[PDB]
Amino acid sequence: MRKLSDELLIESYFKATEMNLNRDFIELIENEIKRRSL
Amino acid sequence: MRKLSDELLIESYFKATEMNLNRDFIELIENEIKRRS
Amino acid sequence: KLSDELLIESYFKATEMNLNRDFIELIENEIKRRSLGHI
Repeated sequence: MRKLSDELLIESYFKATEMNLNRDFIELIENEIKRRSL
Repeated sequence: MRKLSDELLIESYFKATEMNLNRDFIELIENEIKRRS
Repeated sequence: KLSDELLIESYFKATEMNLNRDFIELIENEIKRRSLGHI
């Protein structure tokens, strides 16, 4: 996930949530978004 | 649905069923999935 | 459209939920075509 473009990272966050994928997996995406922002 | 990529069909079915979309729209997706199998 | 990681998570979700077998075959077929058939 560190190698994803910002565009694909954010798109994956929305898609994961919309598809109701595993919540811990969704947390990993959130954590990558937070890492990039900090 | 015939020209949808398999990955857009996968995405569509999860989103449609999780979002409680029209059962007719879900049936269109379910029919195309079965057509492909 | 679906990242490798999203697709694999889709497989885990579909199998967990016991979704229709034709839907599981669709996901499996997309996994294989990406050379992730080793699951």
